[PDB]
Amino acid sequence: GPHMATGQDRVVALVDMDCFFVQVEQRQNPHLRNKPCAVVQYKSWKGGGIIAVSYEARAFGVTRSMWADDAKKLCPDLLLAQVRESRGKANLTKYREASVEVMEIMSRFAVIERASIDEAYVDLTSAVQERLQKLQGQPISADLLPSTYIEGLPQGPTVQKEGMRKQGLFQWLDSLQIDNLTSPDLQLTVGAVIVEEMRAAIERETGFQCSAGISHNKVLAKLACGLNKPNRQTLVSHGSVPQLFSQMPIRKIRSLGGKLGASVIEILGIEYMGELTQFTESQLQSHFGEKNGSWLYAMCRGIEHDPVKPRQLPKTIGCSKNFPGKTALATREQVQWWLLQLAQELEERLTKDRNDNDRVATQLVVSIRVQGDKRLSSLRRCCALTRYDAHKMSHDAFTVIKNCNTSGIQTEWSPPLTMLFLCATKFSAS
DNA sequence: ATTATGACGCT
DNA sequence: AGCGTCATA
Ligand SMILES: [Ca+2]
Ligand SMILES: [Mn+2]
Ligand SMILES: [Mn+2]
Repeated sequence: GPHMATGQDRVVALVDMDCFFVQVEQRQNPHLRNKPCAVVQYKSWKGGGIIAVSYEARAFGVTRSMWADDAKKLCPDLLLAQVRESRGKANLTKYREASVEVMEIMSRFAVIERASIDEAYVDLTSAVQERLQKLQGQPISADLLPSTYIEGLPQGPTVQKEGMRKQGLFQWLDSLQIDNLTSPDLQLTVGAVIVEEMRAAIERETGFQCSAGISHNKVLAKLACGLNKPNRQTLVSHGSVPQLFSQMPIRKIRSLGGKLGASVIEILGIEYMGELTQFTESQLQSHFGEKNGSWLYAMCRGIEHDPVKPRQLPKTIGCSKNFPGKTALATREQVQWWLLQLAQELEERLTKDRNDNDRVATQLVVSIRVQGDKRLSSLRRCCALTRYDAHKMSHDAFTVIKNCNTSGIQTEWSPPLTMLFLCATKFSAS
């Protein structure tokens, strides 16, 4: 009891842009606003592949990974925006630059960890402490939380969605002990006040809407964020975890969506996160290893210690292209032309990176896939990256992979290449 | 014939 | 180092 940690020491938020590439395109083209619409890459093959979908289009059943031609069968009036093509490939620069807009605003409030192109974690523990001393034991008004859900409320002894949200928020605020500067629930609440402010700033200054989760760690904050999308934020308290987890499929928790989560389910014969509490730490470590076992033991109790890392910039800069089915690269000059295309985009992004961020990459990673291999990558080789020159990088890439060519004819490439990948890594200050 | 990424774990 | 896992638009 007295010595049992509860993982309530931090306030952590996760901010995730709603339908992000779609919002980037809707800001640019007002005709797409408030419409079923999606973002697609390429066209020729089945109308192109969908990579983002507006909430209006989701109502028709449109999803990511859908071919646009198939999406049009569900939603005939679906509007589409295409990813830019440069040097024969999709080019995601517009969305990377829009990401920077948002990340720079968030950084004004706190240290952030860039977790994807459209989301970052925030450690708000310090900011909350400051805001609490500004508040002077003064109660938090519902007006300060106009888009916040309190997960698990209302409960106990109106049929509209916004009405339910306010009911829950009222119950929460009615219970709050604002006289205690160290109450975790109060700290989360002030955290939510700050995230309302952050989200207002993002929308004001970019036009983009986002959702957010506020909790005591990254996993709960990420989970919370998704609970009420779009354009809303959700507070998941330590106390809300047993009920939340009692019906929460294991695969919904970050890092458990794949093989490990499948094994937790199969080996233990359970379905929900909460069911993990019935195993000892040693039992979990026996099945899933020392690190995963300890992580699972604490996580199913709502506790996790992974820090919000102070990193706003990506650690690698990469440029990849698939060559599916019949477009697979079967000649040396094909291979060399596409290495150059990739290397030219890589040089452009690397040079911009060096100017913006005062750093230089020092290692070039080259990866290919061969036709037939089920694995995404077949072969990965590194070499020195000593100069930002596309022709040098592409010549070097060819050198490190050219021995993969089984063909007795050096003119021909076999087995044909179905993927090329160039990645700059190992940055040093400059 | 989802594709284009990007972080981190294992040995 | 090279490979695998898991994640996001
Ligand atoms: Ca998003
Ligand atoms: Mn996201
Ligand atoms: Mn998504």
